[PDB]
Amino acid sequence: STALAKPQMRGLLARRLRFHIVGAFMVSLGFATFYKFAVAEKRKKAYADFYRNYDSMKDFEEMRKAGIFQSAK
Amino acid sequence: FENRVAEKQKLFQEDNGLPVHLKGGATDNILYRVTMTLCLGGTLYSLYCLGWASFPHK
Amino acid sequence: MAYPMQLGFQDATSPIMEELLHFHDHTLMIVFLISSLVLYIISLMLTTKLTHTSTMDAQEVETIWTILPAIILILIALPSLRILYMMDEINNPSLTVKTMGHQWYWSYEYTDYEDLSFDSYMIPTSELKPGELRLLEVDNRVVLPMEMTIRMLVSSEDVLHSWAVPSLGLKTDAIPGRLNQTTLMSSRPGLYYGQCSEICGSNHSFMPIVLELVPLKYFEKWSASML
Amino acid sequence: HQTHAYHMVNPSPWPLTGALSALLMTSGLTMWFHFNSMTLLMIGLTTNMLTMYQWWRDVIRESTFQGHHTPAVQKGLRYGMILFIISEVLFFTGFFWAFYHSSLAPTPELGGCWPPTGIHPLNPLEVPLLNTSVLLASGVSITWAHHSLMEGDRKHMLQALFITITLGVYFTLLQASEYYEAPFTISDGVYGSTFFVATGFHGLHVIIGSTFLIVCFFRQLKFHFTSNHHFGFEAAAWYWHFVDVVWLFLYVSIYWWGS
Amino acid sequence: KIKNYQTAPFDSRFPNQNQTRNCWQNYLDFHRCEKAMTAKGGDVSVCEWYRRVYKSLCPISWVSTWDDRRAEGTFPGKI
Amino acid sequence: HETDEEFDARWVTYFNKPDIDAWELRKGMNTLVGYDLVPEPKIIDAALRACRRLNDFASAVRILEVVKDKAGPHKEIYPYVIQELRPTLNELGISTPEELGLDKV
Amino acid sequence: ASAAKGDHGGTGARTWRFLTFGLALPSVALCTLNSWLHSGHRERPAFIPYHHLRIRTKPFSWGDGNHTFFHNPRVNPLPTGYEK
Amino acid sequence: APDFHDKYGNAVLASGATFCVAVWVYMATQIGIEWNPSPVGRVTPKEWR
Amino acid sequence: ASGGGVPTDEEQATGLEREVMLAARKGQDPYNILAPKATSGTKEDPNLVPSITNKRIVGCICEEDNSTVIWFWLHKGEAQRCPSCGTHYKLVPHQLAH
Amino acid sequence: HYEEGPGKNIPFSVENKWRLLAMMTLFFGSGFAAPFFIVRHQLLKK
Amino acid sequence: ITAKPAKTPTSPKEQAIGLSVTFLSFLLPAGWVLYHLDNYKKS
Amino acid sequence: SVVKSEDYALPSYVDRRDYPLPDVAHVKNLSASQKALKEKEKASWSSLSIDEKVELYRLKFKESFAEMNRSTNEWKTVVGAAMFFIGFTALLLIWEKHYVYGPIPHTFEEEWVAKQTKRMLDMKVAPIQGFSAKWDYDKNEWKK
Amino acid sequence: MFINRWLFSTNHKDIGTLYLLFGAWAGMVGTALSLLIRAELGQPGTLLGDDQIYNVVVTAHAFVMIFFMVMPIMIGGFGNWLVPLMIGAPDMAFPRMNNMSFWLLPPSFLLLLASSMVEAGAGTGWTVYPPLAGNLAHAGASVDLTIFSLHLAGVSSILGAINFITTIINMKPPAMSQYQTPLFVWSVMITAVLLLLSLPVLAAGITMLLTDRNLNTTFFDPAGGGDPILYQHLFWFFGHPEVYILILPGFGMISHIVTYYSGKKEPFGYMGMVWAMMSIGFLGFIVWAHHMFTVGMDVDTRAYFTSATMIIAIPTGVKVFSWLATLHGGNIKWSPAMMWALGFIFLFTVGGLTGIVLANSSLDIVLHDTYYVVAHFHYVLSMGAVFAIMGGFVHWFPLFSGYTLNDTWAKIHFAIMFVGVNMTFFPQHFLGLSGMPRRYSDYPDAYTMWNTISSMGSFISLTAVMLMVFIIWEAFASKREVLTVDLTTTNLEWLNGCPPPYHTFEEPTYVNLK
Ligand SMILES: CCCCCCCCCCCCCCCCCC(=O)OCC(COC(=O)CCCCCCCCCCCCCCCCC)OC(=O)CCCCCCCCCCCCCCCCC
Ligand code: HEA
Ligand SMILES: CCCCC/C=C\C/C=C\C/C=C\C/C=C/CCCC(=O)O[C@H](COC(=O)CCCCCCCCCCCCCCCCC)COP(=O)(O)OCCN
Ligand SMILES: CCCCCCCCCCO[C@@H]1O[C@H](CO)[C@@H](O[C@H]2O[C@H](CO)[C@@H](O)[C@H](O)[C@H]2O)[C@H](O)[C@H]1O
Ligand code: CUA
Ligand SMILES: [Cu+2]
Ligand SMILES: [Mg+2]
Ligand code: NA
Ligand code: NA
Ligand SMILES: [Zn+2]
Repeated sequence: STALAKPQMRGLLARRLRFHIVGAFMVSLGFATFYKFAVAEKRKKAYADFYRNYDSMKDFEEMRKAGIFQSAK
Repeated sequence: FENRVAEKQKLFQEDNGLPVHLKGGATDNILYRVTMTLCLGGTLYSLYCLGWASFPHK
Repeated sequence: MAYPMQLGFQDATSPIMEELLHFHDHTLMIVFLISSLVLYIISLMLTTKLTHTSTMDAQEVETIWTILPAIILILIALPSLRILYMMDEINNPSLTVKTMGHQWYWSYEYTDYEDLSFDSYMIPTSELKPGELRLLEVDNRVVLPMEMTIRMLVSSEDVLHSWAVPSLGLKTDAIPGRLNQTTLMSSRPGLYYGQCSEICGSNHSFMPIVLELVPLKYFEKWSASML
Repeated sequence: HQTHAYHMVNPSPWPLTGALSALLMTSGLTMWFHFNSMTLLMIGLTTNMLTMYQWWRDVIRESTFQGHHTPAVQKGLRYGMILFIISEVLFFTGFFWAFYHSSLAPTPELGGCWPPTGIHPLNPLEVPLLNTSVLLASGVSITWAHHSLMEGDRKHMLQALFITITLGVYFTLLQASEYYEAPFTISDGVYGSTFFVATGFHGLHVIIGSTFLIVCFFRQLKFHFTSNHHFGFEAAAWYWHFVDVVWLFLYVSIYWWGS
Repeated sequence: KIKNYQTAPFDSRFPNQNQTRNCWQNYLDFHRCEKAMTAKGGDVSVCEWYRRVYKSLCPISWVSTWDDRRAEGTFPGKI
Repeated sequence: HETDEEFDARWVTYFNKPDIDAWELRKGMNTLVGYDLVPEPKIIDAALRACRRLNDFASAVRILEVVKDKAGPHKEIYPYVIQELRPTLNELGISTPEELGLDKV
Repeated sequence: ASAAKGDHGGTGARTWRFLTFGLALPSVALCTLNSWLHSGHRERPAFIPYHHLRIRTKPFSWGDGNHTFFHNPRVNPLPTGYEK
Repeated sequence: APDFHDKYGNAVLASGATFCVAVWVYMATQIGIEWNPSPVGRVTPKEWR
Repeated sequence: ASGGGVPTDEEQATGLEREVMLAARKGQDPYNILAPKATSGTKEDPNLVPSITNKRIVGCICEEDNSTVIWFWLHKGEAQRCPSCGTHYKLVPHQLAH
Repeated sequence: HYEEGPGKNIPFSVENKWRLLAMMTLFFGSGFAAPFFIVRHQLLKK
Repeated sequence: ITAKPAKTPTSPKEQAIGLSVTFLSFLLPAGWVLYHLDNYKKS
Repeated sequence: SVVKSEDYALPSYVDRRDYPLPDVAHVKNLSASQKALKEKEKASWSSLSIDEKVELYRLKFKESFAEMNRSTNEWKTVVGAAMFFIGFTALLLIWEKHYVYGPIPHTFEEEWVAKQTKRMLDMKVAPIQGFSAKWDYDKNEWKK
Repeated sequence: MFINRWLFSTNHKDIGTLYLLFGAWAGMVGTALSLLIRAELGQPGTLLGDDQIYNVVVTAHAFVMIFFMVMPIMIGGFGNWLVPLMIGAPDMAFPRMNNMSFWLLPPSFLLLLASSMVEAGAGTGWTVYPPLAGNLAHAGASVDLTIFSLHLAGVSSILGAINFITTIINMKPPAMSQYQTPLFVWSVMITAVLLLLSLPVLAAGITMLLTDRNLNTTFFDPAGGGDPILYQHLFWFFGHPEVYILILPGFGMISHIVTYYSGKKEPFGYMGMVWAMMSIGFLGFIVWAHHMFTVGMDVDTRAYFTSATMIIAIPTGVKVFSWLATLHGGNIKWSPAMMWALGFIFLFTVGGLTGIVLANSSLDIVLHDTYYVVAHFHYVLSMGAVFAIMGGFVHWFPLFSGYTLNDTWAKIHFAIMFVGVNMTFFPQHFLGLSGMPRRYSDYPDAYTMWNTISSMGSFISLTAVMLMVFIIWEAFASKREVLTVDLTTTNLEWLNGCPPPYHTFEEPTYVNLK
């Protein structure tokens, strides 16, 4: 029947707090990274990809031929 | 003029259980009833006016 | 225009509206993070039997949670104010158009050269042509040259209205006695829709705005034909 | 039996008759503006005056006659009066804001100028200046009244307070005559609007303050005030100084700068 | 003809969103100039730029109202 | 800003006061469980002996319960504290809450 | 500023009465003189039916609906001009 | 001695959940509500002019 | 210049105002206008809490500038202790006025 | 003096729970119904 | 908080009655108006 | 035992894990046997039997820590009842749809929507991400 | 005796009770108006076929919920019951003036109802902007009745503010400083100062609207040289402080509820909480023109109002984190009041953060007058002010009445309400980002799905409201009388029993100076 070792007995709440605040911070930076990938930069690239070869006269001629305008038939 | 405050102190401190707004005597009750009769009657009249004004009149 | 089940902003039609989309992305990330952190900290405070109920000293931690939010506000304000001033910066329009709000329709005036003006009314639902949009189409669209800087001047001849086009980032109140200026520049041809944005009475919901953005030479001939 | 110094008031009907009088006055104004009848309004004004009379009568009963105004209760009434005056200051601040908004940025309909085209303002050196000296003087004489009362001098208290009221009345008469003689009216655009609504509310406050001073005058004649306890007189003096200061701002802003 | 007019240029006297006074000033200026040139016999054509600017900027209904009041004797600005 | 050892020793001294009264016993225990710690065995020992000087068996049992409670999910703390208290429990004849059936819902 | 006189060794009723009769009421009497001197009616100006004046968006709730509350026929024209 | 929740809890949860799901599914799908979802991937575009 | 005719409080104050005024002149505080000054608060030197009945609520500001006040009923009988700081209070019921 | 204690410091009686149910029903129900009847009134005017 | 047992216990049946009456006091008058809306319009 | 309302101003008994030693004993009045138990308690506790120790504890305290901290089935009742009332709410919505709402506008008919969808694609509504971006103009179909 | 007690009251508890009953009745009116709103919008097309009536319903909904529901319950109801008890005072400073503050509200409410019954109602929006609210676009008595309703409610609250300020400054125990008063008392004092300063400016502006409508003034009429935008400044100079008035007593109650059910003797960081409410109150007077970013305002003005508005997040965040810190380490009691308070902390934070989005005037151009604003402020009002009200009502109901609620029914009620308000208002963010205007009776077809979900959510909250009435009935029907209350040593208002006697603190508390 060996004895039981002495465990930590003090500051258990404060230790739990510290551990999980640090964990919260790490998740926050993980989310900010993911969001910059899946949302922010995705949007910047969609707008940049769209306009890079965009031909506004060709867009107009397609709309005009579809019949959408009052001023252009 | 002479200072008659002591007489009024005696009257309004008389141990007769009356509230301050009636403790001057029977004139208080009359003036109270006049006020509350105008208020309640005027309030009923205003309800009638609401009734009239709630519908169109040609 | 908006499309069914849309979650965010209409696609940007002007470079300023594009700026606003990126600034909203930035700000919304911060909003999500802070609200997530609060929800999480709540759950963390509520999920232990460990207790500590004696008096807690506050001074240390109040520095953190004053200074960190102040920093975050500055990280919002700086791009915010840059967009604000960029919008305000001097543009040199090629064209000025006025719009007057009325109960309940818009009139438009193009008087740089000729006296061109007309009224713009919602198409009633029972008169929509097939495929047209309920509450959004008008009889006479605001035809405008695309890829050009336009000055819009906005007023009213009766109550307040407000002249809005979400995909261009535009909303300018229409106030009688006052002449409010805003600028408009479409990167693209097309049709761009908005709706009266200050309650003006019983047909507030039903005086929409439709811009028709076309090449300059089309705009010129349209103008000539509307005299 | 209580062992604090505060005043537990007897159950009173006047809160209710005052609330109803407010319904009858607002209802009455609606009826007057839109249904060509002054009946409700006359009843509400009547019940309002009756309510004020009996309510403040009872406060006099409670204090002079029954002794409920300990120092703690008096201290509370001082705060209450100060706070009330602050709220009246902010109310006038809204009309001064309206005045400066219109006059600092005169629209094209006015001619783009202040005073508007077609407005001929009163000369601020004539009756408006006299009005100013009248209220300023009344501020001197009511301070004399206050020191006389604290020094126990009944006759000079009454003389000074009577001079103060007389000046208040003189101001009201002068203002009524100025109103009649003015070549512009309340319907003369925003100049007439700001002029008459701001000075008109001020005039109403002069009438209210003069009435209050007159109440103190008759309480003094009946020996209610002691040389150390006379809060009704102090409150009427603070209110009177407020009315004076608002006049000075009106005089500088609307009559002088705005002319 | 020191122009080739497209629209009214930016005017540093009126740089903000409320353009009411820009409209009003150019209306006044045009009619003031036209009065001076019509007196001393001259040519109103020197007034043309003010005319173009206020026509570009000003709501039709304002011009129309201001024109009526000048004819009626009730225009409150100074010309 | 005192050390662990200074904290513990203040509390030992508190409960060891020979003429400690019942009010002081409760005040001490009710204050102590507000801190972010499970009290050292030497502190519990002094409180249990104070219970004994106050002829209060029931509060000695309740003290053992609150030790267990203050550990929360740290299931190893209470069995260690009882281990360290076994000679005192035996000496004073204090039965644990478990030996009394008082750990059953 | 200190006005241009002098006293504070004793504040009191006598001083404030002194101010009331020696400064305040004389000032009123002077301003009364000045006013009841520049009185006497001035010319009324030509009537011009300016649209920013004599506003009528709703009839007044008294009289014929067209007269202001303190209407003075001598100096207040109606929207149609001075009365007879 | 078992309280209300010991005796009826399981049944309240099960029947409440079952009723909730069934009636909202019915309301959502069976009575003609027009939800107007996205046409993307669902609508075949048709000539309009 | 000068004259009389204005009553004094000594002449004309009545009711509760007069009671407070007359008690203050005797250095007494029957209507609790003043804050009491604490004793050392030991068992031997407890704070003495006057009352016109057999219990009174005490608020204990245990340490200078605590924002939290500790409230409890003090009952006639043996001194009681603040449940936060332990300092002692004893009720002293009395008389008819305070 | 006035009655004190539970059920006595309120302007309505709680002595009978069914009479109370009726009163509460009239009280809250009248407030909730009023906007529906005001709308009805405005629709019936024209 | 602790409290005495109910002086006038409200059984499950009685609660069902109180709950039913309460819900009906809200639903019936508004339901009557809304159901007749078509009859109000067109007046 | 019996707590009375007119005792509100006196120290009271409570079971709270964070106030382990309440201000009074759970049981104040003692029978003849209970009095002798309390006398026995002044001698060595090793001579108390287990039942006597439990009786002592239950004189001092009402519930043990384990009793007072016990979890309950109340969540099942709360969650299930809330679902029931949310379910009842759908009944109200079925009623409203059946008796209050008329037909919605003709623009929601399938053929209208198909034509309006083509027109939105023709005017390239939201061509960067939102709508037309999701249409393949070369294959004439929704992007897969 | 009945009339003496209940019509002629001079007692702060009975008057608080009158306010709670009045606010509860108003809550029914405001809820029914909100359901009519969401019924009109719950499918595309028209339900009422009368958009002037729709506009009247929107307008009245707001006035009712703000002036007749939130302010009377929080300030008149909880403030009158609790403030004198929490400082050991025997009543309010002006106990008879207190009664007139109450009795001005039934006439105020009557005037509002009158406005909706005569002519075609006031279909103006609760902002009552001219010229729409003027005598040409809203001819007849309805708008003037609305103005007079506001005048009476304004006088009620100004006299109440004077009463609360005087009471809280002058009637504490002589040893208690202002920094020894509970946070709810601080929250009421600060709210009362904001009321005292802001309501007179509203009164000034709506009086000018009254004279423009009836005495031929032209403050807001360009034809006479006036300006509609002036009305907007005067209105919002009051209306922004007004939203801080609506939430501050809520913050006060939340601080007490979170402290209590965490088993704490005090809130974390007390002087920080005082500082935060005072800072909020002060900043709340210098930000009003963020309600006017589209009216045509110079750019530097926009930049200033953007920056000043955002600074309010700093003291507000100190309160949120301090509530979390009060929970930290607590012996958490999962009472229904605690659930309301925890929902408050989270949903108020969501709403405050979308406020910070709107503070950016560049983004606000596109969000202004859209459902994004509606979503924002129903998170701080219908999940902030209302959750604080429900929390305080559940927590203090046994104090006021002497009877307990059934906790299980109260948890069910919270659960249903939480689902309902979030289903109602969360999709409105989508509607706003995608451009749907507010104050609309119908919408372009693309917006149908979120409007449908939002209207279904409003029926779930109705079910919760009905259940709340039953819950109150069940408490009074069963009569479980309170016996014991924990933590009375730090919650003085409970220490005279449940309910306390008519007169409390007839003998004041004893507090030493040491
Ligand atoms: C936050 C309050 C509670 C809300 C609970 C009720 C609602 C449940 C929310 C349960 C989840 C809540 C988290 C937010 C959902 C955002 C959905 C989104 O995709 O939003 C996108 C943006 C616009 O972005 C774009 O332009 C790009 C769109 C890309 C779409 C790609 C395809 C998407 C597939 C379809 C998704 C359908 C989503 C339908 C959504 C249907 C909703 C009914 O919209 C917006 O900004 C909306 C503005 C909201 C401002 C307040 C934010 C505070 C949220 C608090 C969260 C705390 C942690 C969770 C908190 C966990 C819950 C306690
Ligand atoms: C209870 C009422 C209430 C409250 C408290 C608030 C709080 C705020 N509101 Fe809101 N608001 C309204 C009720 C309220 N609002 C109403 C009714 C309207 C519409 C009026 C109408 O037009 O009818 C409105 C409209 C409104 C507008 C005008 C939008 C428009 O019409 O275009 C704006 C703009 O700036 C605004 C901003 C804010 C901000 C910044 C706060 C701030 O006080 C919020 C601060 C709180 C937080 C930020 C959350 C907690 C903080 C943290 C967790 C710290 C960390 C955070 C950061 C670093 C950001 N509000
Ligand atoms: C020294 C004299 C003082 C003035 C006394 C005049 C009668 C006042 C009666 C009560 C007035 C109380 C409020 C005062 C408000 C001022 C508006 C009027 C000031 C005034 O008297 O202006 C007169 C117009 O009166 C008019 O229209 C109408 C006259 C009044 C009609 C009734 C106005 C009622 C308006 C009530 C609004 C009250 C809102 C208060 C809310 C308080 C906060 C809750 C000016 O006369 P004129 O002929 O236009 O020009 C003179 C040219 N010869
Ligand atoms: C926004 C809040 C409202 C939420 C939804 C209200 C839902 C439940 C309302 C039920 O109320 C009743 O519904 C009945 C129909 O089911 C109506 O009977 C009406 O219709 C009946 C069925 O045809 C006839 O028998 C009756 O004569 C006729 O008046 C009845 O008047 C109305 O009280
Ligand atoms: Cu025009 Cu809204
Ligand atoms: Cu704001
Ligand atoms: Mg707007
Ligand atoms: Na004095
Ligand atoms: Na609709
Ligand atoms: Zn202490």
